[PDB]
Amino acid sequence: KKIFKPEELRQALMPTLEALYRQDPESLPFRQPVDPQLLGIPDYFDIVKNPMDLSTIKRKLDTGQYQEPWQYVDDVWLMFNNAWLYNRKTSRVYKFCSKLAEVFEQEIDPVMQSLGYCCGRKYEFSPQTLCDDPSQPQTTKKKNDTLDPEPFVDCKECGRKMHQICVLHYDIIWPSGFVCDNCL
Amino acid sequence: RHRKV
Ligand SMILES: [Zn+2]
Ligand SMILES: [Zn+2]
Repeated sequence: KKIFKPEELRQALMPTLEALYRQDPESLPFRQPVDPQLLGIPDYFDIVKNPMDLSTIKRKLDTGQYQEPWQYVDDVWLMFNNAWLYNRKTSRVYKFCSKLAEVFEQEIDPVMQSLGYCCGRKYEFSPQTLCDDPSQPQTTKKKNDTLDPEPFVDCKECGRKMHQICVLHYDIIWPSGFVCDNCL
Repeated sequence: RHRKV
């Protein structure tokens, strides 16, 4: 039911993207689409099926391609995830990526809350003890350190995707379906 | 496997 107009998204979200751009040296490999010729990495599109970068995200905000702000968050993490996948853990570009992600995680919650959401945190806080997703880079002995996306429940009334753990509590029941605060 | 050069 809630529709987000482009200028409302751009106004709220763009300062989170500028916070990334401000990071120097860290944003510099993220400022333009990876060019595997220039960078000497001819196997790049063998590994990254769905590239993403700061300029494409800015252009998506600037031209109204996101309908709702979790689509922006998903692209931010697709960019991060691509880079943590392709580059080795010891590489400069990987380490820069982790810094950008730290910066993002600290910026996104207040801004998502200004847009009516619970928070802006994509991934669960830790892996589940053992007994895809638009940001997961696709693929055509393990180690238990994967973080899955925090699952959602939609507000029945406005259509906002809210996290189950942010809005559903152990002592509250919603027989007619979840409704968010304001809306309520 | 290549690396950013
Ligand atoms: Zn939340
Ligand atoms: Zn609602």
